[PDB]
Amino acid sequence: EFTVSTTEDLQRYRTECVSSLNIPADYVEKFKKWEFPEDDTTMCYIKCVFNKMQLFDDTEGPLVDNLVHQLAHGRDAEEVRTEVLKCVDKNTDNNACHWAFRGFKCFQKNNLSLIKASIKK
Repeated sequence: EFTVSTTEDLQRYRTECVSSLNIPADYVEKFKKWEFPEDDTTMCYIKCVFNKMQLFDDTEGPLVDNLVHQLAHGRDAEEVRTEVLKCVDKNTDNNACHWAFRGFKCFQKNNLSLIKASIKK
């Protein structure tokens, strides 16, 4: 049961993660603008959202198949997969928040986005 997350899913997951992690209001407003400071509050927020999107498991780490489904946005699955796998590492400091964010950073660096406009004809 993997389905891709939309904008609406992300807004929901954001609300859930904000409240469950008691995110201060300064951060909330940044996260609504998709602005992510590299600090521990943000790293657990990102883990939390990825968990809910089924992109990240705290034990297994980044979930490649689901990430490929989410991040392809119509692109060649095989090519998106090889890029994703370059972003996948091990839980070196045993901190799943740090682990999720590291993946996030690599994705953004490689221009893989969770959400992308879709044109349909």
